Amino acid sequence: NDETLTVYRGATDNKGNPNKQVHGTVKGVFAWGPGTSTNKFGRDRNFKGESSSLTAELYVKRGADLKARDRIRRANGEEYSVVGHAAWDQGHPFDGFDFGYMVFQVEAVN
Amino acid sequence: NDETLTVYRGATDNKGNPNKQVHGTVKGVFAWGPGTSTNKFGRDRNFKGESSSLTAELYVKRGADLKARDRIRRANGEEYSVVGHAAWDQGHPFDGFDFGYMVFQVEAVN
Amino acid sequence: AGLATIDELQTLMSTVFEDDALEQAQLVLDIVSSWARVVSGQMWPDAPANVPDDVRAVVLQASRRELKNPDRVISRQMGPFNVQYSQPPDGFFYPAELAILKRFKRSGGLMTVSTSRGEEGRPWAGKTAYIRYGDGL
Amino acid sequence: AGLATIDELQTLMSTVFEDDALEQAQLVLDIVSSWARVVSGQMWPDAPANVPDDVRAVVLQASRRELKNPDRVISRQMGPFNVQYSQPPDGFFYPAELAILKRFKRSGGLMTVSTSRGEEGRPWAGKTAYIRYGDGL
Amino acid sequence: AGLATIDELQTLMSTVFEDDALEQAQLVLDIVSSWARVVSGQMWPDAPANVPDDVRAVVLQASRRELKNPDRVISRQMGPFNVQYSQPPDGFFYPAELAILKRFKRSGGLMTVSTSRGEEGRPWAGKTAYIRYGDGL
Amino acid sequence: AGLATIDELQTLMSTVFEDDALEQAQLVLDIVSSWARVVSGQMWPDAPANVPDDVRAVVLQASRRELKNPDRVISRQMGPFNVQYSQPPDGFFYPAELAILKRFKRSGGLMTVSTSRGEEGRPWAGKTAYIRYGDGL
Repeated sequence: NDETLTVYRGATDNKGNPNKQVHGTVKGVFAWGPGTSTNKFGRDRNFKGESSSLTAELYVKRGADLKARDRIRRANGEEYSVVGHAAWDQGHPFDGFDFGYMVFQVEAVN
Repeated sequence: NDETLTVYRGATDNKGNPNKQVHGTVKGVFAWGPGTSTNKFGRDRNFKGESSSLTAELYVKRGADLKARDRIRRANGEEYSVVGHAAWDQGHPFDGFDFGYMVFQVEAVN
Repeated sequence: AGLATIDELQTLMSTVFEDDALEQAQLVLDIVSSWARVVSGQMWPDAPANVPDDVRAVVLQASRRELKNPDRVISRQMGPFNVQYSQPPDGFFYPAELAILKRFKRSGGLMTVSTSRGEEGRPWAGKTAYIRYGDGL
Repeated sequence: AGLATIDELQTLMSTVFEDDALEQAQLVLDIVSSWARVVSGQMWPDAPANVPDDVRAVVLQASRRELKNPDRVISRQMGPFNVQYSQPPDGFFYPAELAILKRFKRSGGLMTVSTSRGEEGRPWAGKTAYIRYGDGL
Repeated sequence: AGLATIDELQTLMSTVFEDDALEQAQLVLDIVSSWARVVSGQMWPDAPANVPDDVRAVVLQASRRELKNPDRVISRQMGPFNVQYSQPPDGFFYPAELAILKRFKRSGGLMTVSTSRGEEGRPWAGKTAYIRYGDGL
Repeated sequence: AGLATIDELQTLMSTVFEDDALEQAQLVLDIVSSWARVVSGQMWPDAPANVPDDVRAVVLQASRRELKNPDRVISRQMGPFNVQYSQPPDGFFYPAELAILKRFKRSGGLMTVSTSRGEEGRPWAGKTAYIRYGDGL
C-alpha cells in the first residue's frame, strides 16, 4: 500500500536562516515519471563535483498535513524537497465528485 | 461544481503605477495541465531566493466579467495573474453552435 | 398538476433555484408529472395531497435527469475534465420506473377491446308476434 | 417510511452527513425505502422496528449507489486520475437485489387474475319455482 | 448475525481495522452474513458456533470484495498507476459462491407449490345420511 | 481441515512466509481445503495423511492464485511495467480443476431424488381381515 513519509516544515525569515522541524508523518506514494517512461536525471555541470537532479510526482490523500515549501524524507535516507501548490485540488466541475487525490511536484536531490 | 474567484482590474498609465481594484466575483475552474499530465514548476534561478513559476488554464463561462490583463485570487489565498485574450471564443464554423466556454492561460506565481 | 414540490427537489439536488432556473425547474416538474399521470392512467385531483411516494420518487428522479442534461448526451468533456454518462432512456423514465408507474393500472394491464362484426342486433324479431290469449296478468 | 436510519449509513460510508447533505441523504433513503416497500409489496408499519436485515442491506446499498455516482456515469476522469464504473442498473436495485426484495411476496410470485366472459350469473332460475307440498319443515 | 469474526478477516486482509473502519467492516460482515443466511435459507441461531467453513469462506470473501471495492469499478487509474478488475457479480456472491450457499437447501432445490382450483372440499356429503341399524358397536 | 501443509506451498512459491503472511497463507489454504472438500463431497478425517496428490495439486494451485491476486485483477500496470492475466475462475477453480475434484463423487454424478405424490401408503388394508382357520402353524 502506502509508506510513511517524514515531513519537515519551516519558513525562512528576513535573516535567511531556515528553521525546519518535524511536522509529523504523512502517507503517500512516489511516481518517477508522467507516463510509461521515467524522467531523466539532471547534471550539475557547473557545480564542482558530481550530483543529480530529479523532478517526480507525489500522490497524497486529500486534506493531508503536507504543504508546499516543505522537505520530505523517505524510508531509505534520501531527502526530497516539495515546492508549488498542489494540483488537481478541486471537485468535478460538472457534478462535484471528489477523487480525494492531489499531485505534488517534488524535486528529488539526493 | 464551480468556485467563486476574486478578480482585480487595473490599467497601468504612463507613470507606471498600477491601480487594481475589485471588479466583482467570477465563477471558474482551474486545470493544471493540458492533458493527462501536469505542467512543471519553473525555477527563478537568477532571482535571489526561492520561488516558482506555473502556467495553468482557466475555464470560465462565456460573457463573464473576467478580461485579460487582470489578477485572480483563489479561495485559499494564492493570487494569480491572467494575460492574453481568451481562446476558442467563437462558434461552430460549419453550423454556428456555441459551447459557451473559453480558456484563459493564467500564470500562477504564488 | 405538480405532483412534487420544489423544496424536496432542491434538497435532492443540494442547490437552490432562482431567477429563470426556478421557473424552468417548475415547468420540467410539471411536464414530468403530466407524463407520469398519463402513464399511470390516474388523475390525482389533489396533486400534492395523496401523491404516493412511488410517483414522487419517479418524478423527482426524472426531473433530476432532465435538469442534469436537457440534451441527450453520452460523453462530454472540456479539456482535462471528462465524463461519460450511461445510455439515456427513450422517454423521461427508465423501464423500471415505467413498470413502477404502471402499477396503478387496473388488473395486470392486459386490457381488451370488444370487437364486432358490423352488426347491431334486434333481439325482438319473434317475441312481439305473440297475441295475449289470457286474462292480461 | 425510513426503513434504515442515518447512523449505520454514516458508518458504512465512513463519513458524517451535515447541512443539506444530511437532508439529501435522508430523502434518498426515504425514496429507496419506498421503492423497496413497493417492490416487496409489504407495508412495514413500524419502520425501524422489525425491518429485516435483508431489506436494510438492500436500502443501504441503494442509498450508497445514489449518494455516490448520482447521475449514471460509466467513465469519469479529471486530469491524470480516471475511474470507470460497471453498468448501472435500470432502477435503484440490481437484478440480484430485486430477488431478495421479492422474497416476501406470497407463494412463488405466480399470481393469477380471475377472468370472466362478461356474465353475472343467476343460480336461481329453476329452484324458486318449487311449491311447498309438505308440512313446512 | 455475524457468522464470521473480525480477527480472521484482519488476518486475511493482512491489515488492522481501527476507528470507524472496524465499525464499517463489522457492518459489512453483518450484511454479508444476513445475505448468506437468506440465500441458504437456514437460521444458524448460535452464529459463531457451528458456522460451517463454507459459509465462513463465502462471507469472508464477500466482505473482502466489498471493502476493497465499495463501488463496482472496472478500471481505475491514478497517473502512471493503473488497475483493471474483472466483471463484478450481480450480487455480493459469485455464481459459484451462490451455488455453494444453496447447498444447505432441502433436496435439489426443486421445491413445488400446491395449487388449487378455488375449492374447499366437503368429503362428508353422503356418509352422514346412514342411519345406525345395528347394536351400536 | 488443512489438506496441504505450508512447506510445499513455500517451495512452490519459492518464498518464505512470515509474520501475518504465514497466517494469511494458512487461512487461505484452509478455505481452499474446505471448498475442495465440499466440492468432492468426502470428509478426509486425517487431513495430511491420505490426501491424494490430485487434491493436493488443486489446493496448492488455488492457494497460489488467491495469494497472487485476491481482487481478481485482469490487467495491472505501474509505469513502464505492465501485466495482464487471463480470465479468473468463477469461485476459485477452473472447470478442469472442478472436474478433477468431482472424481471422488459416487457413480457419474447423476444422482437422483425420490419424489412422491404426497402419500404415505398402508400395505395392510385387506390382509389382516383373514381369520385363522387352521392349526396355528
